[PDB]
Amino acid sequence: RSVLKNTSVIDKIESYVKQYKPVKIDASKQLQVIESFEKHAMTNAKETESLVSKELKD
Amino acid sequence: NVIQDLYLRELKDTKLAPSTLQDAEGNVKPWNPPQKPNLPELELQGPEALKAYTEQNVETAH
Repeated sequence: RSVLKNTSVIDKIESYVKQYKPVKIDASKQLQVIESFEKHAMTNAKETESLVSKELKD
Repeated sequence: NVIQDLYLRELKDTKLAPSTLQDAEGNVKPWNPPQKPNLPELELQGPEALKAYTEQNVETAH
């Protein structure tokens, strides 16, 4: 800003940056899809685990 | 002598020059704000995809 001699447009873009200081807000979207996926995955994981464990002792 | 004459003449007779900020604007890039702060799209909701996937690939282990 001290480089520019036309400064009153550096004050403008400073205020534009500080205005638009939120440049995009938070994204958490893995909280609906992750749980659904986890239920089916857990079910299948446990089923396989139990089946083969049973077979091991068999 | 002549140094003084020129020095005097120049300094005194010119000390304003043109300077319009508006003309400057034409020659520089304009500040405009970012676009599309778009939140991510949510996809593959439900175990619908998973049930489909378990079934879909016949080879689940071979």
